[PDB]
Amino acid sequence: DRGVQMLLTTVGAFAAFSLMTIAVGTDYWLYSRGVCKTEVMTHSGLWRTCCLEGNFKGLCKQIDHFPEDADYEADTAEYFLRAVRASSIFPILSVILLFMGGLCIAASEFYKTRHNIILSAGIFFVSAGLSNIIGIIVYISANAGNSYSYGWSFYFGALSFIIAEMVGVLAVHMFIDRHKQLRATARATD
Amino acid sequence: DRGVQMLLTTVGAFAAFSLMTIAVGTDYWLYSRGVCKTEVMTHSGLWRTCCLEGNFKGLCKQIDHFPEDADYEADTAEYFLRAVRASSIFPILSVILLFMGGLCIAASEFYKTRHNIILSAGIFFVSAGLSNIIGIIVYISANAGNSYSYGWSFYFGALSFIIAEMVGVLAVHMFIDRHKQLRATARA
Amino acid sequence: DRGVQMLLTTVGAFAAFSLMTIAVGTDYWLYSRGVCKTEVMTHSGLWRTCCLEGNFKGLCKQIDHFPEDADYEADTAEYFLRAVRASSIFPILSVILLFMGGLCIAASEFYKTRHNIILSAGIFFVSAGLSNIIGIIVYISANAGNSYSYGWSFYFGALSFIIAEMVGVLAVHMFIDRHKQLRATARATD
Amino acid sequence: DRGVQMLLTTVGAFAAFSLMTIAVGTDYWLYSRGVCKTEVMTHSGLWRTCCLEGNFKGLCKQIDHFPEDADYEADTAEYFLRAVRASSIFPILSVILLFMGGLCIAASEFYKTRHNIILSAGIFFVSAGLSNIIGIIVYISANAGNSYSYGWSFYFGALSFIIAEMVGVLAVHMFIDRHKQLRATARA
Amino acid sequence: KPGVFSFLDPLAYEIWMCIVFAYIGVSVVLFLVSRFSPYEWHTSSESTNEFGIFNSLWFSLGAFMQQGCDISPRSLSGRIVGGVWWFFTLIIISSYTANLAAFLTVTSALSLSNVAGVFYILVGGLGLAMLVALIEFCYKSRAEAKRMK
Amino acid sequence: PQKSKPGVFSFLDPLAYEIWMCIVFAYIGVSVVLFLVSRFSPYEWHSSESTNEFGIFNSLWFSLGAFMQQGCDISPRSLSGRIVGGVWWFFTLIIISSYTANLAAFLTVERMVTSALSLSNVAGVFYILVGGLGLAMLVALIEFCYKSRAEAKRMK
Amino acid sequence: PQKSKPGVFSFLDPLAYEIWMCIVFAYIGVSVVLFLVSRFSPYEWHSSESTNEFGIFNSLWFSLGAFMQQGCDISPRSLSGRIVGGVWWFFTLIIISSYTANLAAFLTVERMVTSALSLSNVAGVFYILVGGLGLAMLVALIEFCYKSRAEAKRMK
Amino acid sequence: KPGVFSFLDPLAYEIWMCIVFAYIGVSVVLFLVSRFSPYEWHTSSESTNEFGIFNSLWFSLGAFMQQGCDISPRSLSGRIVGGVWWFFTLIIISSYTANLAAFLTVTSALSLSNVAGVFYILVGGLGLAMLVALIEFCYKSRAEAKRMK
Ligand SMILES: [Ca+2]
Ligand SMILES: [Ca+2]
Repeated sequence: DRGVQMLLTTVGAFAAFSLMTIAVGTDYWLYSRGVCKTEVMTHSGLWRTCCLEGNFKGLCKQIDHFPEDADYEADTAEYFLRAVRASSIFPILSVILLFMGGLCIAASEFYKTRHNIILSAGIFFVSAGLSNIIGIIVYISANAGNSYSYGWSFYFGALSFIIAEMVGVLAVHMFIDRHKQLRATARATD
Repeated sequence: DRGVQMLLTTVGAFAAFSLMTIAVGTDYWLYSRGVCKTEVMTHSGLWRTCCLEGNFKGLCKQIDHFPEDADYEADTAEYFLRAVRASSIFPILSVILLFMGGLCIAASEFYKTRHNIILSAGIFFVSAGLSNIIGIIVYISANAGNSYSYGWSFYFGALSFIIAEMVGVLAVHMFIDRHKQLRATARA
Repeated sequence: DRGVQMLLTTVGAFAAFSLMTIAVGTDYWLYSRGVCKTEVMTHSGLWRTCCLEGNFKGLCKQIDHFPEDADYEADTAEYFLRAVRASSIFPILSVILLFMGGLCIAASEFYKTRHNIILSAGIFFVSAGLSNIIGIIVYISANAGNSYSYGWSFYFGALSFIIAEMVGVLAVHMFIDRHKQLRATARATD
Repeated sequence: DRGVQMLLTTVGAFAAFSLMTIAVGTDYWLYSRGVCKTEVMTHSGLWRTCCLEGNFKGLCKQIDHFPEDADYEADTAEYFLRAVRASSIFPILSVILLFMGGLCIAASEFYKTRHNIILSAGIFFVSAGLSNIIGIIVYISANAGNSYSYGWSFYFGALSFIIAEMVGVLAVHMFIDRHKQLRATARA
Repeated sequence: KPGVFSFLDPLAYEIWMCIVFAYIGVSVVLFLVSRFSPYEWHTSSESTNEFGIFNSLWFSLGAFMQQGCDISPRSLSGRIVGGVWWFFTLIIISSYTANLAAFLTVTSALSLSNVAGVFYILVGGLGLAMLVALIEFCYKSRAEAKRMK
Repeated sequence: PQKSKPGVFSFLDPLAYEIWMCIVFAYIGVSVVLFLVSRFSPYEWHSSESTNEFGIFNSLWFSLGAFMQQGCDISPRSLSGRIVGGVWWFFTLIIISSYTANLAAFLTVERMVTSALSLSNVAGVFYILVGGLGLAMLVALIEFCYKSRAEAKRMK
Repeated sequence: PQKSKPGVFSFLDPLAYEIWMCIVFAYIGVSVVLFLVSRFSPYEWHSSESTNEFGIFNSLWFSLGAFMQQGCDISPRSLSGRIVGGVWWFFTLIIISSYTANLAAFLTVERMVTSALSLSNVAGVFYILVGGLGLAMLVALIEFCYKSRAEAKRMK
Repeated sequence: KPGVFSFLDPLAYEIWMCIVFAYIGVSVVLFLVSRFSPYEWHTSSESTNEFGIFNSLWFSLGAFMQQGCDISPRSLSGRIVGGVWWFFTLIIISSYTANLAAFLTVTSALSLSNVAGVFYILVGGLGLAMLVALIEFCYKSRAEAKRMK
């Protein structure tokens, strides 16, 4: 059953990486009233917001992550949240961790002798999911500062998190099975 | 004893089926204010409503499950609940499941070599109890949708639910003991 | 240690019976404002209330357990509570149960062969305490229908309940020890 | 190791004692509005209050633990709390218990055959921590009896409490291991 | 005018009746899914789990009362039943506590008259338990006496 | 217009939808991390059995029991497992305290588009409970059918 | 006159004194009845050990844990013991729900004779906790001293 | 303007600090009264109970969080500590819940911005636990490699 488990792990890792990359790249994260000129229904992602329908359909504008004026530096937590949202460091970190987990899976399939690599892969996947969670929260918090709705990029990210957790569990199970085989062989040889 | 357990299961199944049939057929579910022609004390059931006092005693009416309301802004959940209450599909399903459980009991009496019939009867009785619970909840929710009381048909239904759960427990125990006896015979 | 346990049980049973009898008999249950004629400070028991100080000091009047007028019957629970309080059936039942427990203890010390009697005694004591509890609640409920305080008869009853529970536990322990000895003797003889 | 445990216990006991003594002696417990002569920012401790800014910097006052209030309707509980806070008996008791625990540690170092001294030191350290907790609660409750902050003397006391609890845990473990060794030697 | 049983006021009577019915149904279904299958019995036969009808009723009562549990279901279906019962219990108990807090503030200390009914119920339950224990004891004593004959 | 009674799923009203989604994600992550820190180390194993009972299914069950304020027969024993358990317990305390503070008010809110709780206000939880009972019965029956078929195939 | 802050024992304010006394009496009675129905029968015994672990001390501990909504490692297994446990659980649920509904309001009431809770409002519970810790330490030390003296007397 | 950690608003900061101090003290005293006496050790020596310092801390944390307990104290002094800690926990948690309910109604659904801090704390705790497990694993691996040399 090792081959089936490894195929499932590889397919899930690739799917989660592709979903997270598409979610970061695309701009259909949120549907809300706004303006794309520097009010009309618009779709906004992590980097740009574009007007759909209207006289300015298809025009995209970079999102200003530091709204308001007078530069009220009364709270540092708000500035930290704005900087974290503007950088989008957590979704990108999740993408990087998914890529590293896939690379570790490939390296394990290549060497076929170092078990710890498998474990590392699993950690990455789990870590990626955790990062994903933080990003989601940050994004929603950034929307705190009219009915709105979430596009398919948000749910692509959520599905990426779920698949990353599943792949991490599968990788940990594979690691445990490899150590089971090692213990059985050691018992047989001793 | 196997014979005593069989007798108790059959008697309980018959009692629950009869109680459910009487409760569904009868129209003494609720006592409340209402009219019986075309605001006085009135007993109503699942289908009919009849005033028990006044100048129009006896002659009485079918329940208007879909009254001539404003008909505007009626949620789909409200219509679903109203249709479910009007059909009374859950009390009737409970009656049908109790009848099927009794039929399974009779078949197992005629087919003592087969043990899955006891399990089927137990599943039928438990499902009938669950359906009765759902029907009671639906009926009360539809009624609430100001002084009232519950008649003896509602309590007949509640007693039928309790007896059905008891008979399901007995049938499952019977299945367990039969399989235990089979295992003991094979092992020895 | 059997003799010490039996002496403790007998002394506790007698003390609880005496305390409950005194609490029922005496009329220093509650201190409150009122009148002892058919407002001054008065002390009332289960049966009679007497005025202390004032021009009518030492005059006692039977407590009227059915106050108000018009004989309203909208509630039967209130009439039940008033009848139970007027009868004082629960404190008297507790006294009777304590007497029965003491009698059972004496009978056990007499026969010295029938163990079940001991058990019965314990039950009585426990039962007595339960009855005591009910009586207390009823009494306080009867005071629902100006600062007030409870006299030493109320606390005599409370102490009687506590001692009754202790004596019941001791009697059950003695019963268990007697069956332990019986089992040990049966094992030795078999 | 026994020697490493000895060194850690002694160092922690000395650190906790020094932190408690410094906290009790110093007067940087609280920063709040107040006067320093006979309403400005002011740092106050257990005994003295001194304003850290203004025209009267440096020169400062003893805390009026029993202020000239109306003196009417003074509850006995309030007076008890005020007297306990004024004496600061619990921080001083914590200091004394820490010193006694250190003395017990030294005596056990000089009396290695006796094992109850380790237990005595552990009990002293745990009691000192409990006394420090009580003193902190008393101090805060008396203070509350509107903008303020806590200085480094309060945090010195809190750190002393934590270190004292840790050293008590270490001493109890030491006692347990010594008795384990005695049992192992006797058994073998 | 609140009565002796005024603590039941926050929930309607139909809610209490349906709570009892749901408790009975949940206990029955838990016992059924835990004990019916012969593949959880291994060689007087012994079950892998200990979820009989009485144990199932005890587990459901403990779960609803927010009290500790002696046993926990281990199978998939038993755990489904346990989780859905936990969800139901959380919702219902939270709603009851919120409505009771709303009721009690329509800062006066609660009186014994408002909670006398729960004391009556407790004492009646203690008496019933003592009676049941004594009945079982004297029945077993009679059986032993008949056996010794 | 006419007053709008709360929906069948009004028990989710006290928390926003984003909070519910984040709770689901946090539950999944906590269960996965608990299982990973409990079972990954080969030095926690002994043909060989783990010291702890915290598999993925058991981790999910423990997390669900902790969030439901119920508890189970197992509890983490390692340092990292206990860290996960304690942080999950703190999260559960905060979230459940926030959710259950005013549940009845959300259950009986009237909108245009004190009193006892009625059965209509809590019909959804009863429907979900009965559906869960039916689903569990179906799952048990399916497993029984599968095992019986496998045993019959083995026999012949 | 000046406002009167709640006393050091203001945590007992939500319930009347008679309720507290009746709670103590009910706790004692429940523990005694549980022990009696759990241990009186000679057919529940096996040199001989009882089937259950419900002695008088264990019964009191179980009742206290049930009332505190904490629980212990034991639970009644007999029918009568479980009846006692269930009725005590119902009593605990009702009484605790009544008591904890408005605890903060009773803790911060001002009398003549929203805001965060202050440490002054909850100083009494801290004092009682520290006193209980000291009492437990003293009891353990007394038991240790007694056992050491007995062992020394046995040795010589 | 509530912040990310607005869930700590119902209790003052001094209350939280004293709660932490009381938790530490209760755990230490429970361990002391459970393990100090040599008469609870019977013949690597094994204790009658399992209340070490780590187990005591776990028990106190579980008791305060209203969660299930793996172990319960059995001695007189340990049970005194446990009972007084249970009383403290009941009072403090009930007061926090009552004050939080008062705070939240100064019927609007709670927003994610009001409870983002608890999510941050949870994720940080998960990361810390994973780091601790990995550190212990690689330490044990290095020790085994050195042993095999
Ligand atoms: Ca619990
Ligand atoms: Ca509440």
